[PDB]
Amino acid sequence: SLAPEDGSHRPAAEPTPPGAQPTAPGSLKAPDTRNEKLNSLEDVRKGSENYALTTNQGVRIADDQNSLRAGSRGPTLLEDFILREKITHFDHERIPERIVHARGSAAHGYFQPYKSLSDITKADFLSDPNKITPVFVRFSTVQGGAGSADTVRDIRGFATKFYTEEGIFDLVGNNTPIFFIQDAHKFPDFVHAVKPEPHWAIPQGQSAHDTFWDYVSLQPETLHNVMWAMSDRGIPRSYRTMEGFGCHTFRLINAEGKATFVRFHWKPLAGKASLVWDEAQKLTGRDPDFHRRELWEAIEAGDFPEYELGFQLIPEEDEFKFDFDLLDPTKLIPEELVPVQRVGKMVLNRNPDNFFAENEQAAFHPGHIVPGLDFTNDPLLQGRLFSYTDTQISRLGGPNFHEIPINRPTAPYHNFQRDGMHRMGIDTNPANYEPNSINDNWPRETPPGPKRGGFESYQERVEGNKVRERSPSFGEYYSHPRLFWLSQTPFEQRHIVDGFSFELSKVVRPYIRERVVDQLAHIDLTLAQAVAKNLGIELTDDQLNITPPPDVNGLKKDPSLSLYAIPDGDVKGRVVAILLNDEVRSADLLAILKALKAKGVHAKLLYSRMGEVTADDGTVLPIAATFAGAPSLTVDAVIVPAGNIADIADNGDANYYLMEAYKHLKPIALAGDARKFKATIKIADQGEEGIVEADSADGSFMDELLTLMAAHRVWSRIPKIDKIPA
Amino acid sequence: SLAPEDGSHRPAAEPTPPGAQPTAPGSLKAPDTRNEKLNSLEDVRKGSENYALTTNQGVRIADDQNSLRAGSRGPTLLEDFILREKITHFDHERIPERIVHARGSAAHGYFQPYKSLSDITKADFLSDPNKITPVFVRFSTVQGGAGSADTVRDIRGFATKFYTEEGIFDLVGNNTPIFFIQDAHKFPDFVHAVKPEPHWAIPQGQSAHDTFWDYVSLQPETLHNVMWAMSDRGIPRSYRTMEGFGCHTFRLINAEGKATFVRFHWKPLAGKASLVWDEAQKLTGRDPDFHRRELWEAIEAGDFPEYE
Amino acid sequence: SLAPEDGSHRPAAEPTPPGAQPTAPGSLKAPDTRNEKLNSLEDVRKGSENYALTTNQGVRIADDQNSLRAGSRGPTLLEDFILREKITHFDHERIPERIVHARGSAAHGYFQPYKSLSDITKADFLSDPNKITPVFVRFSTVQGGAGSADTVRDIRGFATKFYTEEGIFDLVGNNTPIFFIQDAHKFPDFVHAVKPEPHWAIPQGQSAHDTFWDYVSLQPETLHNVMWAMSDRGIPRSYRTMEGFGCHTFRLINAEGKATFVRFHWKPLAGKASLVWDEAQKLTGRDPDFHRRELWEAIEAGDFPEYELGFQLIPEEDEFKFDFDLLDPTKLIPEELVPVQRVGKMVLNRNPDNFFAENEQAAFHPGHIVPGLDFTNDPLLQGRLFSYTDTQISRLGGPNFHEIPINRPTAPYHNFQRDGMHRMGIDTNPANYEPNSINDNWPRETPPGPKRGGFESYQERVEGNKVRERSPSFGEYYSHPRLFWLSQTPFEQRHIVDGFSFELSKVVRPYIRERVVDQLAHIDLTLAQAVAKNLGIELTDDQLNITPPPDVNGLKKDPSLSLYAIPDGDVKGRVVAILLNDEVRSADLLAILKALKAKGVHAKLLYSRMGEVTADDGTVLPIAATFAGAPSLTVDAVIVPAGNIADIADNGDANYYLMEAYKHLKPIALAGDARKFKATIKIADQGEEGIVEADSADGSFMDELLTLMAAHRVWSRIPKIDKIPA
Amino acid sequence: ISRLGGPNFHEIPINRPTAPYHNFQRDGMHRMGIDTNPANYEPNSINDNWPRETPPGPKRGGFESYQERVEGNKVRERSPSFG
Ligand code: HDE
Ligand code: HDE
Ligand code: HDD
Ligand SMILES: [S]
Ligand SMILES: [S]
Ligand SMILES: [S]
Repeated sequence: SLAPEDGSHRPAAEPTPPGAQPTAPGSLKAPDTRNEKLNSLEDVRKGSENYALTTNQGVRIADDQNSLRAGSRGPTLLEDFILREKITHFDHERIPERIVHARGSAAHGYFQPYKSLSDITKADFLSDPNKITPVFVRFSTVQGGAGSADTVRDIRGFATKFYTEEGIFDLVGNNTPIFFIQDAHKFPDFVHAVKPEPHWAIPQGQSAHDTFWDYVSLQPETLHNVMWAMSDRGIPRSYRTMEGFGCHTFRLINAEGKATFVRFHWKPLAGKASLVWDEAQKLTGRDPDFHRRELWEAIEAGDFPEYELGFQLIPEEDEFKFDFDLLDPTKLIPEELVPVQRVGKMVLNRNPDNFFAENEQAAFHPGHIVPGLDFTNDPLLQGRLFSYTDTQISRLGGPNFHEIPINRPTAPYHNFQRDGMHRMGIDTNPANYEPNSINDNWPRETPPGPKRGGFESYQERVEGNKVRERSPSFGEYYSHPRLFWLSQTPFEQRHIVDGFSFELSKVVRPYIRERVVDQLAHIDLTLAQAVAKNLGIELTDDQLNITPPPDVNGLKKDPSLSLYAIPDGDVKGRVVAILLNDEVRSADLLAILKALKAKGVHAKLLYSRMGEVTADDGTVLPIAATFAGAPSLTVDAVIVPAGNIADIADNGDANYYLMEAYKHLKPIALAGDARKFKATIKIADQGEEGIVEADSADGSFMDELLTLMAAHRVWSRIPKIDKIPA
Repeated sequence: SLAPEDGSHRPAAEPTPPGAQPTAPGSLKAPDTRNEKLNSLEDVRKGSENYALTTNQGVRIADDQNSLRAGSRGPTLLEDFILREKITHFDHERIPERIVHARGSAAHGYFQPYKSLSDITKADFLSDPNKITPVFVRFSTVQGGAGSADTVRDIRGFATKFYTEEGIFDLVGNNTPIFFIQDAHKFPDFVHAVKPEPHWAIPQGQSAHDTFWDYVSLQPETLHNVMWAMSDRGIPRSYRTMEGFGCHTFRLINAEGKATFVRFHWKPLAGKASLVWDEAQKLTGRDPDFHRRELWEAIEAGDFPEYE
Repeated sequence: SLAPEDGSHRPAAEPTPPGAQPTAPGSLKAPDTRNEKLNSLEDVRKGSENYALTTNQGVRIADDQNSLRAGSRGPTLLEDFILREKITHFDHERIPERIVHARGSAAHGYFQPYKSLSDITKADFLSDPNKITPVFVRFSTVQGGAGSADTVRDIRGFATKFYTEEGIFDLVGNNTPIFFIQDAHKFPDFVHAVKPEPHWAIPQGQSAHDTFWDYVSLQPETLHNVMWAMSDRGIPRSYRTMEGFGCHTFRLINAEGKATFVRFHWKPLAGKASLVWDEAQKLTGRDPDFHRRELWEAIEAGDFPEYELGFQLIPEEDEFKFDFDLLDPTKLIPEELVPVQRVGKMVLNRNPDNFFAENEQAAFHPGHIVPGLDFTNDPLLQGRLFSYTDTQISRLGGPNFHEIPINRPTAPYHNFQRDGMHRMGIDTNPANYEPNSINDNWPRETPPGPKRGGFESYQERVEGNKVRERSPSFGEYYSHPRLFWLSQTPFEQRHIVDGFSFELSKVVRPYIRERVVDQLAHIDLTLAQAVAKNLGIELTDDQLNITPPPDVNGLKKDPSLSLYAIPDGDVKGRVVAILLNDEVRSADLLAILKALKAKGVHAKLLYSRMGEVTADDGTVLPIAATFAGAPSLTVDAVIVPAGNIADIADNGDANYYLMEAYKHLKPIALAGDARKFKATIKIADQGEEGIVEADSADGSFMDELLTLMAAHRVWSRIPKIDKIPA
Repeated sequence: ISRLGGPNFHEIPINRPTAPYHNFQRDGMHRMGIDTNPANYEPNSINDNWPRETPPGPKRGGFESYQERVEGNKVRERSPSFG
């Protein structure tokens, strides 16, 4: 029952490209990668090699294959305490999943600022470009359960736990700059509306159902984040290729006591990229773990996810200077009006060891701030502060959740709190209250000040009556959806139309669809008309005459709202499928792999069976996967080298591979007789932008292919894909 | 008044084919379908129409659109107990999912024997062809979570709760007549091997990964149920078109004290039918709720699932 | 600084007698004490001196006196995360108490065997006289809640966690050798019956109510342990002065595979000693924490509780050699038939740091055995095996209760169990199953063997049908109660009579008293008639004529069953009240204290107020407590030195002090004019045995008093007490 | 939430209101009430928005907080009047 003699059961502890080695726990894959938080977990990491198998009480087990029974065909006996411990632990493995964001994928890393920000914040982690802060980041979807699929259409969560010298700061953000609703009190209504419906618990991972669109049609405040969800922002290529936002106006407080309003951003250094809907939807079935896997493999490969933290800063005196309210979380601050100032870089460079212990039990909460930061009266943020501490009592079993290893501060913590379920810390303090004389009042309060001081709230002025009332300034719902729509490229606009059209077609009650198209007519008539046409709805004369909402402080558009209007592609970490034949032209493959390696682009070698094939020069080529086993959905581009093309020319799966990739706007490159496949995707002899072709793969051929990949997808192909049956 | 005037928001309370009407809670869709268990649940069913919105303490809520704050742009106050009750209940909605068979779809129905089986068993529910026993049945996959997809390749669970006059009898079976392993002490090894692997929690709803096949390779006792799972048995068209089995030899005991060994079977009256792999896998993406949906809509149409 | 300038807030970190210093956490009181288990808890100990006060997230708090509000008289804001974290933790401090034995007191210590027992067991902890095994021991009552009183009449638990090199071994015993019932299926019935009655939840800490005596009257199997409970065994003086027993036959298994039957014993090296009923009852009012306090103070003083472990050993071939069944846990094995072999010594030498973390969270379970031990078919032990694992899932929050620090093995533990609530260990094993090849099958099973082998059950032969049936061999109920009764002294018999009589008088339904009296008539007529007389019940002619049960294997008594038949007194750690006056004779007091010191006996100096008084010769005498404040219930003897007796001669409290101690059979010593107090307890001029008196407090005055203390109480005094109004 | 096991402690019999209670809260450990409402959110059209909010009034109205005037800065400070 043992390891192969050749050692092939164990992954090399060195960076390796995706699929080259089995994946492994981070501490075993990359044992030399360290940071302060990682090292602090060593008290709880448990190895295994050369140790005896035991009960949890440390009793060695002789036979872990059988229950104790009276004769070898007799009843199992109650005194089998080894059986009952083992089965009891198994019977109690699951804990409640997160109410929202249950599906998520996490890694360790570090952050450092580019320069001291002491002029605007006294936060210690932003104070010195050479002070490194460990982080643990979890990316998530929102609606689906922990076992739902990754590449759904949904908002994404992006939560960073900063283990600072002055306490834990959690920046708990999402991949769009707003939310669907204005006041925390409605959160259970909105979440119930988008979640599976209560009678039958359908659908999983999808807003495409009657209750979501019912809520939206009745609550126009939602329309801004709906526009974002219906765009390709709803279906990112990778957690490495989406933006992060902190969602609310918070405050930075400097040593002098000055408050600046701030909104937080994460800029992906790998660039912004998304799937297209047919690809995303099909990929939920071909690999529901695609984003989790891609994140883990990028880190094992050394393509560490990097993000730049950025702040929009608004002086306190400018609070009212926009035509929207700064505290309204359904409103974004356009970068044309307030630029993002670069602040630092975050690098994720190690996977966890055990997903349950580190990912599933991690608790992030936006109320976990540190001196130098503060809140605002954003009425969504305000209610969040209640929820993230409350929910842990059931999810994590009690108030000692900060003692779960992933959650522990690396900064000291000492206070007079005691007891609670599964209390780990054994307090020696004679006193469990203050003020005390019997321990000379330790641990002691600390005055606020420039560094290492106690937390004091910014003394914001409050004047008003106790009311349950929405601010009149929040009562505008259409201008930001319009700004978003107008900032998208024409192909991005088409994809938004198609997203709404697809979703509303699954709404069973036709009046709901009508009411949504009526809302759309208040944003933009062209959008409204294009969705109506797809639903067989005709706009009324009144709907045709609805005045468009006002520009946002004079803006007709803001290109920073588009995924693609300003090129920002980075190919490093992307992946190509190489379709093999049984006699590959080795000269072609040599050139292909050389050019890919030079740009840090990975390759997977595919064939019609597993095992090996041999190239024209005798090189034995191991096969990563079959055409069907690793579909074009999972790669960025497809290359077909020359050789014995007859071997695959008539293979339905190989032909389909190219039809799917073509339909999904991916670059395709065909060398030598591989150009015979031009017939399957109807490319004219003259060729076509987005199809690289030549007698052989070479300098010029790979440069062209790599240029295409830098632009992500071949948007000019869109008119040609209606026709292809794929 | 937000409902449309034409009343098209509300499904007809009569049998209707899949897609014809929105789906609904069973007591609304089919109020006149009753059995002893369904009737006994009436003490806890809560309606809604014509009732005022309240806290859990029965206090009417005037504004369910806003938190209480000091000024309409000011901070939310701690004394907002309506907000806090509502968000507290939300924050604690979830309970642990089942360790296995977390993904499952269920319905109410009834059982009746063809004839008295008193010669072989004194079980009251099998004593009289005119004795009707309410059931509640839950069909499931095995490996994936509660939010995993329906049409994966996996074993299916088929659990029937019989509410008999002499106590609950649960027949907790699967859609193949055997299991992977021989001794319960190995159950956590086997389940850990098939479940998502522990470093990264991949893959969901799939035995197609190293640790499952490593365990199979070292434990040849598994090969029988593996054969079943690799066949199209692993990818049923519908819970209505798969077989059920009680897995073990049990005993029947009659009034005279005689024991007879028994294995239990369910025969689908709709016939046996399965998908093909490419179809099943693609379907987990196009509709991960396909079997849950099909079961609910068959029942709403009158195509009641029947099993012998 | 809040601490006083003179440092009197901090207890001396050295052994001090009870009352001399405030008590402290063990690691602060006795930092130099250590053992392997205490060392291994260091990673979770939290200090406090010189640290800042923080949130659990490590954020320094500036003001720990106020909530955050909108103006200093305004409403509290939801954004006050520091308030909600602190109040959240408080709100969830409590965990379920233990179903039974909820009230208990615990200490750390160590165990060492006198010689290797490898000829009879391969248990590692017993294999070498140099092997020292850390322990943690919790003593308890059974019925009352965690906040009930110590000196109730009840069975006591005595549970020892041995942290061995081959696993945790928990020896979960009580202070009597048997239990009330035979089969574990009845445990919830018996426990419900003794516990507070379900309509009104009365009475706490008492079996003196209808449902207990109903159950007993209907289940004569209970009578044996009821005899023990009704004797002074049910009201021990101290956890240090009671016996411990393992309750069941277990097995020892040597390296050759030979099984020997064993029953486990603890012998108190401080000797056997119990209160009397009136004293124990009043003491639950005057100090409901008396045994907890006594234990903690003994350890702080260096009077470490010490116990000798002993084994009764029965060869397998002697299973059926007795008049009773070895597996019947209502039957004791008389030491006259099977002597206790001494095995080793345990010493308890360090208090915990935090009572909740170490005591309340500790989990003991008799299924926790190690290679070299095994179970038997005792049907009470059999069902115990199920309960002690199960109960922790709610009490301690889930299946990772072995990760709570006090419960952790010091031995290695490695296995394939994963997850569960509060999971601390982060497993790096690529495998969570076996057999596996991907980690070369580690951690691996270990064959059984002579040392460091895997656990294998002893291959006992099982033969019979599947039945729910009591063995006919267990159907004898009276001979062991009779042997117990006959083995007691006449004063111990009187106290049994009075225990039944007092308990049955609290039973409201008379027929239940009558039914119990009928049971007693089956044990011993003298016993039965004496209890009947106290209840106004007359035994029938049939009752008068019940043949007594047989002797047990020819024995008509066994003096080891008596607390006092065979003297085993030890005065070290006992306490004397010294009653002061405003002008004490300093030469009496010097002599008193000098002799008490030489025998390790403590003293408390008592007066009518606090502060100090001054001796005839100007010596300043500090007062520990007032007469009312430290009643005679709390001491073992009373001494009144000479001097200004007139000062206290008419003090009600001072007089009553001597009356109460006199009533409770305690030694009393009077010097010089303190002899005037002889009037208040009605002592004749020639004196009486148990009252020491002389012109001055020496020559042989303190030897006399110390001799009386060594015999614990003045049993001869019993006839004279009924005439005293106290 | 720890003492009584979860957020449905109002369904424990002694705690239950005798007044009606209806709302859009769902699930939680040991959930007794089986809701038949097609909607679990408001505003909804699919159940004509029931159960519905009630304006405050002299009898049988919804709860509205007294509109006390609040003026001051966000402070952690004891009122001098308490000293
Ligand atoms: C024969 C049909 C069958 C077999 C052989 C097994 N399962 Fe099932 N199972 C649980 C434990 C368990 C063990 C210990 C073993 C072999 C030792 C089996 N299973 C094999 C469980 C963890 O206790 C379980 C999880 C949730 C629960 O309540 O019990 C469990 C579930 C389960 C279901 C689902 C019932 C439902 O709630 O829908 C079914 C149909 C099976 N098992 C069948 C089954
Ligand atoms: C012989 C010493 C003895 C005996 C015979 C029993 N108890 Fe104890 N007990 C639990 C259950 C249980 C059962 C099922 C039986 C016979 C069927 C006994 N008891 C008799 C328990 C409910 O599982 C218990 C409650 C908390 C816990 O973890 O286990 C339990 C407690 C207990 C203690 C307390 C240990 C401690 O934490 O101090 C002791 C000394 C005993 N039992 C002794 C005992
Ligand atoms: C008042 C309710 C509420 C509101 C209005 C929001 N959240 Fe939230 N959020 C929760 C209440 C909550 C929660 C219920 O407390 C969750 C799930 C359980 C968890 O610990 O927190 C959570 C989880 C959660 C997570 C997952 C963190 C993780 O990986 O564990 C993210 C990323 C966000 N939220 C992001 C957002 C964003 C960008 C919001 C827009 C501003 C937002 N949430 C509003
Ligand atoms: S947000
Ligand atoms: S089975
Ligand atoms: S016992």
